[PDB]
Amino acid sequence: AVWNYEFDTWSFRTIPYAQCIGLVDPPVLERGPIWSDFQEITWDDPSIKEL
Amino acid sequence: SRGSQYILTATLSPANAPNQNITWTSSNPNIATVSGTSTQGTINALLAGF
Amino acid sequence: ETNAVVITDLNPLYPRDRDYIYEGAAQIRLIKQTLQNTFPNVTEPVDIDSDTFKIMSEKLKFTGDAMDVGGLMIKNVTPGTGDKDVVTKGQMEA
Amino acid sequence: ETNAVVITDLNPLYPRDRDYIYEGAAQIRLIKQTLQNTFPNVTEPVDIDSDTFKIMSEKLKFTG
Repeated sequence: AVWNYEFDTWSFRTIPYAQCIGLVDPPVLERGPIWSDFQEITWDDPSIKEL
Repeated sequence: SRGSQYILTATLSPANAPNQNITWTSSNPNIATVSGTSTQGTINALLAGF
Repeated sequence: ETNAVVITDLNPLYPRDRDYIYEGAAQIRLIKQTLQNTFPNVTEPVDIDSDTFKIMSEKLKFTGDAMDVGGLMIKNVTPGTGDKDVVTKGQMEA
Repeated sequence: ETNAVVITDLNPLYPRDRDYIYEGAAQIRLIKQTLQNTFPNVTEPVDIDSDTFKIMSEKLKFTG
């Protein structure tokens, strides 16, 4: 049940079975990658498509 | 391939080394040249030749 | 990746959909340098011509004889061809 | 530092491959916009006929 403390409104949503939660920086592939980093990656989405 | 230059990394055995420096060498540098530090950045000139 | 600098130099299918992604920058750079060197004089406005937009893509031929004779008007300025009136007056005057 | 702003004239060495990934579809859109603006009317511009410009290099000298 999410509440916005800037406009005082209530809303709900679903989460993927969270035992915990926190904030952290993402992996290098999502922390800002570089063209000359995908030296081993190819267009055959080797287990990575959501980019 | 032609023009493509892939970057190579050299991780020294010890986690750290003071006053360390690398001077990359390759026989007949006319085919390619590399230097600096652990980061190589190999450049390719021809389409064949090991 | 090709080592050419001009058009019609690399198969669009050369990436294979399997090549490594680190070559994309080299492909974009190649494309840009090709577009730059194939039209180095394009600096004025776009100046769209599209080859007359209608038919000149095939009719514009010059192999052993020219065609599409110009339909210019009179050349009272910059006297060139022998305009009929002028030559007639000159001949009748002598 | 943002180098993804170019029109009618591009630069091949500005991308500086060792750069963030935002450089990409942005440059592709730029190339497409430049190509469209330069010639926004294209069906089949085949007015070359196997490099006729070489023998027909008389376009710049309309005197002779």
